[PDB]
Amino acid sequence: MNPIIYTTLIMTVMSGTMLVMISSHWLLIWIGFEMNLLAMIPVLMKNFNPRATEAATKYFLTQATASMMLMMAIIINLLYSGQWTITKMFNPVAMTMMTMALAMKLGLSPFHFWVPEVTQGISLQAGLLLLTWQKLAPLSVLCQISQSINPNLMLTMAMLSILIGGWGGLNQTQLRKIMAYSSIAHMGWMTAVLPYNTTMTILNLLIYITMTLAMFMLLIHSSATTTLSLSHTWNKMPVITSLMMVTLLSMGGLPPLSGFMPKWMIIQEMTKNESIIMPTLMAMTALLNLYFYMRLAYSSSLTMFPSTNNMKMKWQFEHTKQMKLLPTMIVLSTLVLPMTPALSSLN
Amino acid sequence: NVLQIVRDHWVHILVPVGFVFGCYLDRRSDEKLTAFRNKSLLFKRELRPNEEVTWK
Amino acid sequence: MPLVYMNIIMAFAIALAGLLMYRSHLMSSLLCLEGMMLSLFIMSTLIILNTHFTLANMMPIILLVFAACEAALGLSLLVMVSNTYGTDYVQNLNLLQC
Amino acid sequence: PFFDVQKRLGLDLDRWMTIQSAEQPHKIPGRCHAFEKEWIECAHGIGGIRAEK
Amino acid sequence: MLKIIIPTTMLLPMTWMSKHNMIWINATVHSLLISLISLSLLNQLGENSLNFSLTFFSDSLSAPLLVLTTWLLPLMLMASQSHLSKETTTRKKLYITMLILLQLFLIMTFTATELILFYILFEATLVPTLIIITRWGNQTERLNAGLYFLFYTLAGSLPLLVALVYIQNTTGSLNFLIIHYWSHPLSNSWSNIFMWLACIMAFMVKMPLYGLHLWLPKAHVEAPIAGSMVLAAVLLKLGGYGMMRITTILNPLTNYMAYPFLMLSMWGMIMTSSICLRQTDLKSLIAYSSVSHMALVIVAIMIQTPWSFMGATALMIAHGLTSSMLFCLANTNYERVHSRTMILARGLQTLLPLMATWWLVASLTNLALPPSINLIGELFIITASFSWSNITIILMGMNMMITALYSLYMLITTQRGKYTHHINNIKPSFTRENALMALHILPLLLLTLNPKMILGPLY
Amino acid sequence: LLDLIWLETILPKTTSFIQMKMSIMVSNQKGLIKLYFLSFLITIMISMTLFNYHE
Amino acid sequence: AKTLLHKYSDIPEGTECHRKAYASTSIGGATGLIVSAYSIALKPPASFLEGVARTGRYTFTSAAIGAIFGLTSCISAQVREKPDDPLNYFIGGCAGGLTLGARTRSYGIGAAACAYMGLTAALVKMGQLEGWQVFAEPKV
Amino acid sequence: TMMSGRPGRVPLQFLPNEARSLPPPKLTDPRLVYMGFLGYCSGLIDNAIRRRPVVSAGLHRQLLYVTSFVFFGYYLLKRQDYMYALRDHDMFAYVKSHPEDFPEKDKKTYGEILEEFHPVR
Amino acid sequence: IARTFYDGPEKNYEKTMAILQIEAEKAELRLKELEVRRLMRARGDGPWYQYPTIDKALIDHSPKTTPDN
Ligand SMILES: CCCCCCCCCCCCCCCCCC(=O)OC[C@H](COP(=O)([O-])OCC(O)COP(=O)([O-])OC[C@@H](COC(=O)CCCCCCCCCCCCCCCCC)OC(=O)CCCCCCCCCCCCCCCCC)OC(=O)CCCCCCCCCCCCCCCCC
Ligand SMILES: CCCCCCCCCCCCCCCCCC(=O)OC[C@H](COP(=O)([O-])OCC(O)COP(=O)([O-])OC[C@@H](COC(=O)CCCCCCCCCCCCCCCCC)OC(=O)CCCCCCCCCCCCCCCCC)OC(=O)CCCCCCCCCCCCCCCCC
Ligand SMILES: CCCCCCCCCCCCCCCCCC(=O)OC[C@H](COP(=O)([O-])OCC(O)COP(=O)([O-])OC[C@@H](COC(=O)CCCCCCCCCCCCCCCCC)OC(=O)CCCCCCCCCCCCCCCCC)OC(=O)CCCCCCCCCCCCCCCCC
Ligand SMILES: CCCCCCCCCCCCCCCCC[C@@H](O)O[C@H](CO[C@H](O)CCCCCCCCCCCCCCC)COP(=O)(O)OCC[N+](C)(C)C
Ligand SMILES: CCCCCCCCCCCCCCCCC[C@@H](O)O[C@H](CO[C@H](O)CCCCCCCCCCCCCCC)COP(=O)(O)OCC[N+](C)(C)C
Ligand SMILES: CCCCCCCC/C=C\CCCCCCCC(=O)O[C@H](COC(=O)CCCCCCC/C=C/CCCCCCCC)COP(=O)(O)OCCN
Repeated sequence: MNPIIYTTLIMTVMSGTMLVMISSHWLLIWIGFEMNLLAMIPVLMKNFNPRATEAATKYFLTQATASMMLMMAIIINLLYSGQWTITKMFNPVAMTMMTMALAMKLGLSPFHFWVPEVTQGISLQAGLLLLTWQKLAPLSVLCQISQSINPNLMLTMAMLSILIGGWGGLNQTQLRKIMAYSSIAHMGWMTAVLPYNTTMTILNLLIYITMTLAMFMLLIHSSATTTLSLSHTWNKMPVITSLMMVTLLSMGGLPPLSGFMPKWMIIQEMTKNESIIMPTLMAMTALLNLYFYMRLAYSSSLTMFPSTNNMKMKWQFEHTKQMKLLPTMIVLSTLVLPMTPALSSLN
Repeated sequence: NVLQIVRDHWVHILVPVGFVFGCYLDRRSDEKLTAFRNKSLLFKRELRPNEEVTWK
Repeated sequence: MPLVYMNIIMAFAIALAGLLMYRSHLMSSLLCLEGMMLSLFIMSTLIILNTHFTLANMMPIILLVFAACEAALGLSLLVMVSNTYGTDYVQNLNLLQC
Repeated sequence: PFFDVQKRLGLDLDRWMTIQSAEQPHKIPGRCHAFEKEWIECAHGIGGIRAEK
Repeated sequence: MLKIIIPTTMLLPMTWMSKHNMIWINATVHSLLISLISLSLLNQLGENSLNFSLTFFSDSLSAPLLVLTTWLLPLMLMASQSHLSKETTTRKKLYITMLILLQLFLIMTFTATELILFYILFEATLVPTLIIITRWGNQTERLNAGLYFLFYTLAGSLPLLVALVYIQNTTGSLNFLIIHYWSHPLSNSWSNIFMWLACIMAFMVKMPLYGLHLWLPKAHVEAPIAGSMVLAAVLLKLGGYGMMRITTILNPLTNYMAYPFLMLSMWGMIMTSSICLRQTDLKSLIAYSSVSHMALVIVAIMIQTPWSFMGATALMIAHGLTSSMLFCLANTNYERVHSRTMILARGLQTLLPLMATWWLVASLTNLALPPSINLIGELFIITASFSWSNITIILMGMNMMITALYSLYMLITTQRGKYTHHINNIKPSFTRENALMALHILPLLLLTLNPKMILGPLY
Repeated sequence: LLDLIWLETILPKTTSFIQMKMSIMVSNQKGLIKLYFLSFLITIMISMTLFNYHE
Repeated sequence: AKTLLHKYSDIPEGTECHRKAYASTSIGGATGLIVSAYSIALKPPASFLEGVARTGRYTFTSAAIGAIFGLTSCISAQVREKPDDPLNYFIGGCAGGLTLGARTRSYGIGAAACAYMGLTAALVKMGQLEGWQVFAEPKV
Repeated sequence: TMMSGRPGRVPLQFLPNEARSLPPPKLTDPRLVYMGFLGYCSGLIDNAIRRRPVVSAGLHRQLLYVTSFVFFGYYLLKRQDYMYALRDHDMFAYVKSHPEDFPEKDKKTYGEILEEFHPVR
Repeated sequence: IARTFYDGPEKNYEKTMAILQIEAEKAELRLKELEVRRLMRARGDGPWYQYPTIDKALIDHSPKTTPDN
């Protein structure tokens, strides 16, 4: 792809997301989603192969169906109240349609199936984009209409997402599918607190994006897409594997790391309500994500796997292009828990 | 002789300086809790004609 | 609510189910997507015509424009799938199973 | 989530089309213009929670 | 008390800037200085705590634990520098960093003044320990041992976090002083029953209770020597400290709740003491000994009498010292013969006499010989239990008999008899090992000279 | 009988077995969008007649 | 929907074990039918008759579990003269677990289902008595 | 949710004019020192990742890291303090304007309140 | 030892009272804040939880080509 065309497509994706965020009109939000999808499809197919075509097709079909449902919900809301402004969503049937449309755009269970397949079929850069930037617009829309959101449906989908992400991640050897399942579980954690406090949702979003950016940038630095290809990295880049292990621990949620803070705040916010059982189940289920993170850490940093002879030639060459902000993302992804009260600048 | 031995053993002052700094920080911390100094019902005492604080 | 509104909403639901159910050819699913656009256009136009909102008369035009954008996107993807496999069968799109 | 750039800059990117009582071409009125303006006026400034009841 | 916290954070860069052959010397010297400094916390008042700042405080229950931690770090440094000789300088500094971070988290844990900060540090202690075990262990079971250690803890400790945030939302604070002064009785409700379980089960798992005690043999056997030392000496006492702190809110619910835990503790006392009689592995024998002693501490904390609490504090300190010494003694033989089987190397008293008397004194303090602090704590707990119920003496009595039995069995098996003929690589004991044994054992006797320093706030 | 068999069986081995079974069930999908969108239709139908009816 | 659960809950705890058992078996049948729908959607049976066989198997197992649970819990509540007690729900849950183990023809499944279903039913009864909310309404 | 819509609020200000009536955080604030520590750690990780002498490779870029983190942290702390001050102001005003919802109860002494006693034995 | 290393009991006593006062004030403030949040979310009369409504400045008050609007 031409660099100019690639830059234009990336800016069109970003402009669609910004249009979703800055619009007070339902039609303009729909147009932002459609522009985002239109520019997003080629980026997944930047490196051409049958798997990339499959991922692009599946992503397009899922997002197009979601756009259908979103427009239908908008039209029903217009029919029952001649309002075009993104607000309380005066009709409950339209609200259910909108909730399922946005959940299927996000990948929340039971609509989670598309995410592992699309993440595995594309490169690591497109996977980074898909799992970080493509979550902002649906979550922004969900935040704007959280007053009319139904707790029973949203909490059911969030708990389902946490359970399914934890379970599906256990079976995975490929790194992209592991990241997709962890993304699903984090999405569930984000949307569980949505009807109670959207500031906690935004905080979890920012922490998850920081950790995900760090992890994808580490996986791009060490060109590893499977468990055993990452098992070789210690023989060339031990510091990278150590940083990856600390980032994985942070992803798991163990204190005093940055990852612990979002769950800690969500649990506190839910227990400010009555809501005792559900946070308990959420933590006991996040234990599964911690387990397969630890499996990755065992394979990559805490043990030394056998290497090959040709690594001696790689020993003589440096990493050509260094991605900026990798150091910053690692630090923000690990050592930020003492700055927890600064979340008050988010509401 | 001083230069090389100093560049070799400058690390032995980090822990004593850390302890001194910790003592100073403890002083700064406990000078912020003087809201009841010489105001307790059990230790309320008339100030001597030369001092100004019962404890620092 | 009138009865024509029932008919349009039933048309939308039928097209959505038809899209959801997959038989063999991808082309038929794109037909169902375009039918869903058609139903949404008709519903929007009827509501917009009934209560005299003048400024929303343009949004069905924009809806059709972005419908065409989706149709072109789907056709390009179908071209590439057929080039890879020689048929537009969804059964072939199973590489990401493993 | 919602960044109100329009309100900050006073732009009116899409607010002209949100309601039936807002400056239609040739002053053509909506079918329920009076009801909508009454609801908006009564509703205005009290917040969403108070407004429903 | 930043005069202790900041010198450890200064141990960090001093280690990371020391030259390659001076890391052990610098670490040992300055850790010993830090322990000398921390020894000043033993000047406790008799009525209230030592409230340093808004976030840190100290009473006579946490001061001996702090002194034990600060004293244990140099011992672990001495014990570690033998099996890490071939290790590169960077990973040696990493190991020392892990130990220093563990000390820092422990030091802040015993003095955190509100329950959430205590919880955060309590669980932060898990990361350095896990890294140590699963990175510097020797065998292939270290991975599974680390997994057990991590997940047993987290499964019991997440409900504690939920209960803590619920308690603060209901009462408004979690500062220990406010919690104690504003305490109110718990009603006999299912909600209260489950809140009691959520508050208690994390510390039960950490003690560990006999049931959930499986992680302990795996973790202590697969860990390197310093990991075993810190696990047996300090990390088991976090649960006891947490119970002695959290229990004030729980009463009067504890009276009808503590029954299953008391029964589990006593019968598992008997069971785990009987297990040591048939252990073919030395480290597993020491681990099960730890399980039985900590079951005694659980009984003491549950029955909640002043004598119970004094005995529990004394037993926690005494067991920390004794188990650390026993693990170091076993590791000396392991480094000699590269196997943990008890009957492999026999008759070691003939070849290593001074190490044999170290073994004798360790075994004597393990089986609670008077007037050691081990027996002071055990006897105080036994008297409290006899007051609780006169039938406890039978169970307590049985345990004493089995404890003496396996302690002397271990001593006789390893030290007496005739030396195995084939092994000829038993070198004379080094000065480092003898100094390490002496530095474990001298504090125990000096402490029985002045026993009020480890008897807790109820004294 | 107690430590090496039954205490192992109840808490950790049961947990591992159940989690492994659930992981195998959840993850092993055919990869075909036909089944996925059939599941989507079932989910949508359930949501409309359950959560939605009770306004 | 939840009208089944209202028809179950509108019956007093220790009265009319037949009606309570009917409501319980209706709930079980609905759950098994939903599970069958998802299983057929995600794992096709390769023929129509094998699919209806799987649907009938799952639905019958779930309906039998629900019927046994409801009948046993109601009978235990009324014979013991102790309603508002989670022990009746525990007994019903273990009876349902034994039913599941018999349906799958496995002793281990039967014992595990006994324990876990009894615990779950006891917790549900405790939540009914105390007022625990699975899906708490936002109140702050 | 709770603070998203408030009267007289500029959308993207990040620091309203009424925030200048609050004491600014001191330059020796421990949170600012922690932000500077985060900058130093970022600089060290940057040195280590690029295979450079970790402590001494780039002093100018490490200084830039530290000052950038401190600079962002100062305004972050200002906004944090402003939002907490707004929370307390609103809560106090709401308590004052609704007296019947926050009534001052009668003061009782421990000599009058009857607490049940639970013996430990 | 007492003169060189320690202080009198008055210092610790009064520091303890100061700390206790701070924590008790924080606890009562937290409970009050929770109650205020509950009341504002229930009623909507407070500054907090004010959901947006349609601005009346958008309404066109002009003759509408039909007298009945
Ligand atoms: C506004 C929002 C709302 C929007 C949504 C609104 C939707 C409603 C409007 C829809 C209007 C329909 C107009 C066009 C639809 C397009 C159909 C299409 O394109 O077909 C493609 C699709 C692909 O076929 P193909 O690839 O060309 O041929 C290859 C073979 O088909 C496959 O090859 P094979 O032979 O090797 O495979 C083995 C065999 C295997 O065959 C089977 O295994 C099926 C046997 C299942 C037994 C059913 C249960 C029996 C007993 C239940 C009793 C109920 C309660 C009674 C009391 C309890 C009793 C104990 O075939 C299958 O695998 C087919 C399984 C899928 C069945 C149909 C999926 C529908 C939903 C899932 C139902 C699952 C049933 C479980 C129970 C559900 C709850 C009752 O065709 C089919 O799947 C076959 C059936 C299609 C004809 C009927 C379609 C109408 C269904 C529409 C929705 C259902 C009713 C909604 C009403 C809602 C109330 C208003
Ligand atoms: C925390 C500290 C430490 C605690 C942890 C350690 C302790 C707890 C864990 C250990 C025990 C729990 C294990 C659970 C059962 C495991 C079964 C299993 O894994 O399945 C796979 C395993 C093999 O898989 P498979 O391929 O499907 O079967 C092929 C067989 O190998 C081929 O077998 P077969 O063809 O030769 O014959 C099969 C058939 C024929 O049966 C036999 O072959 C032999 C008979 C075995 C059971 C029948 C009972 C006869 C002896 C009992 C006499 C009185 C005992 C003392 C009680 C009074 C105390 C004064 O079996 C039956 O029909 C028996 C039906 C069950 C009736 C028993 C009812 C007992 C309820 C408990 C009442 C008392 C509670 C205590 C209250 C005390 C209050 C002071 O199944 C079996 O072989 C076992 C079946 C027999 C069940 C034994 C369970 C009874 C023990 C008490 C359980 C209660 C503890 C837990 C409470 C909650 C449970 C509901
Ligand atoms: C709470 C209190 C404070 C604690 C805060 C947290 C800890 C501190 C901050 C952490 C971040 C800071 C540094 C991060 C980047 C450093 C990376 C590195 O490798 O360093 C190498 C570097 C030595 O390398 P070199 O000299 O260039 O030449 C040798 C080759 O480079 C040799 O290169 P190589 O290729 O041969 O290296 C291979 C090696 C390299 O692998 C590594 O080195 C591991 C990298 C560390 C991961 C950091 C991730 C982010 C930080 C998270 C920390 C988590 C803390 C929470 C607790 C959980 C623990 C995980 O990998 C392996 O061999 C595999 C071993 C697998 C072990 C798995 C465990 C690793 C994770 C543990 C992290 C725990 C914190 C460690 C902090 C220090 C570590 C250097 O270390 C240093 O020299 C820097 C140390 C600190 C410098 C401070 C000195 C300033 C001036 C001193 C005076 C102080 C003030 C004066 C005023 C007083 C008035 C007079
Ligand atoms: C491996 C080691 C694990 C650790 C072991 C921890 C043990 C935890 C057990 C906790 C003991 C107390 C819990 C229940 C309190 C009362 C006991 C029960 O019998 O209640 C009776 C009531 O009768 C029935 O038993 C009710 C409970 C029925 C349901 C419980 C069955 C659970 C089966 C045991 C499973 C094993 C536990 C481990 C799970 C993994 C008492 O009658 P009543 O005075 O009116 O009620 C008192 C409580 N009130 C006042 C709040 C209402
Ligand atoms: C690991 C931590 C991740 C942090 C993520 C990146 C950190 C740097 C953030 C970049 C700073 C620039 C962003 C904005 C600066 C000027 C723009 C200004 O207008 O923003 C206003 C205010 O600024 C931003 O809103 C707040 C950004 C502050 C981010 C830092 C908080 C991190 C959370 C706590 C973790 C501790 C981090 C410590 C430092 C590393 C917007 O007001 P408003 O239009 O009304 O908000 C609409 C959306 N709402 C109401 C739903 C919120
Ligand atoms: C090594 C493995 C150890 C695992 C042990 C983990 C379980 C610990 C025991 C239970 C922990 C969960 C308790 C929940 C948090 C407590 C909060 C609380 O008590 O508040 C109660 C809430 O109480 C509950 O909701 C409790 C619900 C329990 C659901 C979680 C199920 C966990 C499994 C239950 C049985 C197993 C527990 C014991 C097992 C011991 C380990 C073997 C009051 O809230 P309200 O709703 O407002 O009610 C009064 C106002 N009307």
